[PDB]
Amino acid sequence: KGKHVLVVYAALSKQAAAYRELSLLLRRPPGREAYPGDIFYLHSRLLERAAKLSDAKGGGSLTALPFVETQAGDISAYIPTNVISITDGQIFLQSDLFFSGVRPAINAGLSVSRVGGAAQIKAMKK
Amino acid sequence: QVSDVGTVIQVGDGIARAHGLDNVMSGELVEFANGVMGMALNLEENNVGIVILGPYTGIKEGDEVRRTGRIMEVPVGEALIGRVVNPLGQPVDGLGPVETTETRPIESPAPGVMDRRSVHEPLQTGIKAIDALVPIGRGQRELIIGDRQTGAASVAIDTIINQKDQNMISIYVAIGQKESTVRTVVETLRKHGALDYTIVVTASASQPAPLLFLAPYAGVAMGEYFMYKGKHVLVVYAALSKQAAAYRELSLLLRRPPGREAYPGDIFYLHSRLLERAAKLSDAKGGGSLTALPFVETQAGDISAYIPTNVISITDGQIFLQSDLFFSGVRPAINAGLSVSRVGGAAQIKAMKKVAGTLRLDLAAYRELEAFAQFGSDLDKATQAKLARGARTVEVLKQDLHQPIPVEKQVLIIYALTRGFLDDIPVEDVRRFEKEFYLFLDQNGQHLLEHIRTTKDLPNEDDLNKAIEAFKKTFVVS
Amino acid sequence: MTRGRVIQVMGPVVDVKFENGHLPAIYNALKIQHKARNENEVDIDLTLEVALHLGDDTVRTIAMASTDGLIRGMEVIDTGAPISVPVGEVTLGRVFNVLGEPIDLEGDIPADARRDPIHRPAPKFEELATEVEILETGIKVVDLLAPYIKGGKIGLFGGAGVGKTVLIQELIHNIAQEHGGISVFAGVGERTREGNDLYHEMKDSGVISKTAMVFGQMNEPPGARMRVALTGLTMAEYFRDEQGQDVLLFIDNIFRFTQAGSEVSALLGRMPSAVGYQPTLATEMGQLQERITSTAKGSITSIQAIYVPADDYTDPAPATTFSHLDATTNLERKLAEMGIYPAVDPLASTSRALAPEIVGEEHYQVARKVQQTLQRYKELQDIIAILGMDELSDEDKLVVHRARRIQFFLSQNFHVAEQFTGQPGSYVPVKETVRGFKEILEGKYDHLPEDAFRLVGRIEEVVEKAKAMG
Amino acid sequence: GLTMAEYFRDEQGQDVLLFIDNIFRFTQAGSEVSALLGRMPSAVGYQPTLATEMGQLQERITSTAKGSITSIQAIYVPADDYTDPAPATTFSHLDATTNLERKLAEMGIYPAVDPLASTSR
Amino acid sequence: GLTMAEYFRDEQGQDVLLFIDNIFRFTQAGSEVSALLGRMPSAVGYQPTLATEMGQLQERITSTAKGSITSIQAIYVPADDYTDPAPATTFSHLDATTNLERKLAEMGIYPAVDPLASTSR
Amino acid sequence: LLDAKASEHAARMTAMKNATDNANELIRTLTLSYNRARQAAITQEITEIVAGANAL
Repeated sequence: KGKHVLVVYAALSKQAAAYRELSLLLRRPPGREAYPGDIFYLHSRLLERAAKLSDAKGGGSLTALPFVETQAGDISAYIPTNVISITDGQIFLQSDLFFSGVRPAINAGLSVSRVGGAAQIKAMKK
Repeated sequence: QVSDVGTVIQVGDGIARAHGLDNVMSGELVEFANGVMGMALNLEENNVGIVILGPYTGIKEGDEVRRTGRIMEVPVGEALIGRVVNPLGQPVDGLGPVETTETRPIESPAPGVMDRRSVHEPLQTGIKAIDALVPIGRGQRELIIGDRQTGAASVAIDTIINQKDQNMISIYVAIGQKESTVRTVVETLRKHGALDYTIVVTASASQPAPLLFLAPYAGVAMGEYFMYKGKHVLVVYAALSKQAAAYRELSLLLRRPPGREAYPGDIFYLHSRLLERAAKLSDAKGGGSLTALPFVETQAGDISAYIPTNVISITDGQIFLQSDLFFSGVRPAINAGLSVSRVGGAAQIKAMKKVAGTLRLDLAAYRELEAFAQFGSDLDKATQAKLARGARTVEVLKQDLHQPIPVEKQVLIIYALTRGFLDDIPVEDVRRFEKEFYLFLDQNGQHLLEHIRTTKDLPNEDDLNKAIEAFKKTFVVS
Repeated sequence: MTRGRVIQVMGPVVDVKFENGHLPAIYNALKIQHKARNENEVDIDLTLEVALHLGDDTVRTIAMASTDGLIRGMEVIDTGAPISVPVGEVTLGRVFNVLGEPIDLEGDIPADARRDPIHRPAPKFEELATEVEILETGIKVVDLLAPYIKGGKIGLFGGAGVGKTVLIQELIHNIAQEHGGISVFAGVGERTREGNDLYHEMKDSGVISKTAMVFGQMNEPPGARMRVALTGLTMAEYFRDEQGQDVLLFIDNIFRFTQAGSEVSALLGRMPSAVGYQPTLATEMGQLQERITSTAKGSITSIQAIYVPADDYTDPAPATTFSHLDATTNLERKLAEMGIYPAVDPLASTSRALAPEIVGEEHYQVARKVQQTLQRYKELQDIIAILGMDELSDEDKLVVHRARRIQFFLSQNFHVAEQFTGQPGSYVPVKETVRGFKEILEGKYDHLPEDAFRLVGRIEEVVEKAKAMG
Repeated sequence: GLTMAEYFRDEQGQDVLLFIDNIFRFTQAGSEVSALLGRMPSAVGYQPTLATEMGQLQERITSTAKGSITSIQAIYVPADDYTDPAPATTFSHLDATTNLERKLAEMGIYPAVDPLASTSR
Repeated sequence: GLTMAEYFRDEQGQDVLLFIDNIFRFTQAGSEVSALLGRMPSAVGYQPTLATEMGQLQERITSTAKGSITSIQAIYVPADDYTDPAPATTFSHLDATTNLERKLAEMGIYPAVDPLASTSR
Repeated sequence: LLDAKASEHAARMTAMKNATDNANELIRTLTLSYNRARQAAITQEITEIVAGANAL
């Protein structure tokens, strides 16, 4: 219709777990870590609808901020790899600094916004 | 309508499928045409999955299958003492048949949670290390886990022999052991004179899988008779791992769905059902007890496997045996660092309780400083004292084979070591010192021995110190 | 009609056939009562629960006991509803198996008693409480460092011989005494003799007069070892709803519940999930935990013991459990060896309630100060054990003094330990304990000997005891 | 895309550059469709016919007597597991390797290509 | 081979030796044949009947009253993994162990048997 | 001489402390990788077994 929307999925990890359970119940063969091979398509089909339309189409927009739950801060896992491949960039939170009560570490080492930078206004860019 | 007869359809690998037998019950006993026994496991809509209990090469498709109507049962009685019997109840040692006049089903409910009483009596194994550090009380199910060639059967045989004087009746169950080893074990037991109060149940590796699967249950069912008559029983299994392997093979052959490591779904149920029948009955039931000492073998000390994990979770504690220590020469090479016994504390007499703690802390302190011994730069007053004490304690804890030590002499030597009286004897003569001390105590320590025997309490400390001082004076250093 | 007959027996899994159009719904219970018609039969009494519909008017069920002696052709009676369990005050002071039949020798429940289904939909969105509350337990360490939330789940780590049973008894007794709320214990997959000893201990201590126990032994089939937790929960739900009072629910082991679930799923024949667990592990855990909530007129708070397999915190079962926990308390051998009770770890233990928006800024600041002081003391201990207190500066000596005082003050006497000591115990309110800890932090009572902080509780008892020895 | 380029190779007789975006997605889609087709899986659940599918693709990109076609193919490995069957198969058909480096890019060089890890047959 | 030896054990009544080059190949052959026979797989693809058939082979190698058969069975497990089911199963029957060492061989001693690694029951 | 000896002991202090810290840091990552490897091995074995069973 032409407005701007923000959508925040909560646990794509638990959604993937639910889909894995459904697949294994439907008697389909699993893959790596018992995940069926369709998981990447399942995530991409969902996330790919988040895009900024042209001015001709209506000038709308839709931004998404999905979360992922990791174990022991391991990015190597299958679902983190899939989502990090699909997404434009990631914001990592460090568990150790959460003990000191700080807002959890926005670890600038791994955090990156490839699409961003053009979005910041010049005032904050300076 | 065929009701008690049926015909074979398929044969192979000890598994037979029969057609008919509509009035059979799951777990029943079935007799073939040539006399081979069989038990029916699976009851499908048109075929009855039968498991063969003998040499199955003689069964052709089309054989007649008969019914017996008896749930699986084993002979039991007082006549079985001093015989070697396969799980089915037949003697394999000649010497005529048995005279068992009563039988009981191999599958019985375990005693209820309202019929049990807290364990409060000691089980004297006669091994100084375990008796002092990881005690076992009657009614406790304790697991002895170790790698191959680590004296597991040695410990089993010593603790079987050591029960000669007490009221215990011991049953040894051999699963998957070589017939040669079983024969030698029987011979050494006979030579030591333990065969007058023990029963041996054997299932060699050459026997079909169901016999291996049934051996532990036959042993426990044999023991429960003396349970409920009011005596005390001790039972030992060697290979719960091999029994699990046999059951897995049977389930896989019968086309049952697999799980972890191809094991069927109910392997934990099997092991728990086997082991939970070992408890200490309340006084209303007669006061019997049955303690179990299963053995589990791990390859290169991998306790992370499915079967060892399950047995560890089921049982009441572990006794660890170390391949490296056994190779070094330490006998029995008990890894007291990792062994635990939750029942312990209440399972020891007061005389041993008053002395065990100090020795335990001494071993705990020494164990962490074994790397300090390479250099004399050690702080002498504390660290070198700990090293000397630990070496002396370890040397005391070493022991030979097939020589159980009475508890009074055990506590005597432990007290002498704990009270620092051995800091002077060279560490390379402690074994000779110990043997000579036992001889001297047999010579004139009979009063202290009698007091300990009749009161479970330490003797008078002054007299004990006087006697040990006299022996120390009369000893000669080499 | 209700009559149905057996057609297939495979170990613990049994199959039934009914007349078409009269099949029981899922999760129902089937009763089998048979008399030995002759000597080639055995009397059987067995209860099954319906799991799957295989079509052709057949049903796939699982057993709750031994299946030996079953014959293809026995009549099967359908109850028409899931397993029913007696509820009410009659359950208190009794021990039940999974089916609601008493295990002890006190007698059978009369048949007219109200019974409730095991399986039940979780409470709707509307009935939930709109805000968070703090459960005041009266044990200084927990209500200071790791508070318990009304309606939340609490994890409890620790091995044997650490006082876990003593802590359980003290929690039950304090909750009963100060809130009029009953408690329920559910021994999922316990060792039989350990359960018997726990029962004897509770009966001797007299706590059992206001509790109800459900025991599922390790020798039971996976069906019972799965349903014991649910029957305990449905025992507690009656008190939450009808009585409108706060209740405590314990679970002896939840990892064993998950393991039993995996075994029953493997028996059913579904393909295993990641590490061989059932595919439905997440939803089964959800259907269990989601009924432990806090509503507008009651609450259920759960204390669950967790055993980690192979000491791996990323294993699927520990991960799934930790996805639900609100707090964690750890019991330590070292604190056990020192004369400190309840020997709970003051550093490893943590909570979600430790936030100024919940407990208050003053409580939060006192807790943080205590945490950092204890951490600093732990850091200095290693160097001090080899160097002596001489090298310690004046400020660090003061820190060590205050840290020793605090660590000793964390201990408490128990109403339970009266039978062995004679101390009448104590129930320390949150406000009193935080005020006392802040004052001890301020250094006001630094001149007293450390042993005056041993087993008192309230801050007044400290000075009274110190005066007692003078 | 390949059959669009082959016409220009075999008719205009001119050298053609073909860029394929990510070749791993090709075998991933093959794996996803094989299970629905009904063939049993492979080592890591991939389709059985992975090798022959990749061969049928790559073997049409060759130089002939009257023109040539060369491809630049980007590579992506799941979980950075260089022993996975898809990377293991695709690495057999390569002739050259070029590596880009953020260090050189940020230093300011603008071919952004590492001169040390770039090998070639 | 075993039934060749048994005749001399029982009728001649004399001690008889017996060498088996590689029992790993024997259990591998059993594993290979089982799958085509149609039985379900086991832990690492072996047959379910592994333990029973190995025991049936080994238990005829004993010592009776009037004779004896002693065996010297060589073992070489590729990849050097002693936790594999076949080596684990066969190690339950061994009564000794001997280690030949190229270190002593190049030092210049025969039969170059390791004096430390070698064990015995 | 005495200054040199004291400085030597201080240097050994610092070097060995750093060595122990690095050893522990390596240990934690090694254990993490070990756990991941064990989980992957068991899951792959289970998948292989179940696929082999279903193939018939």
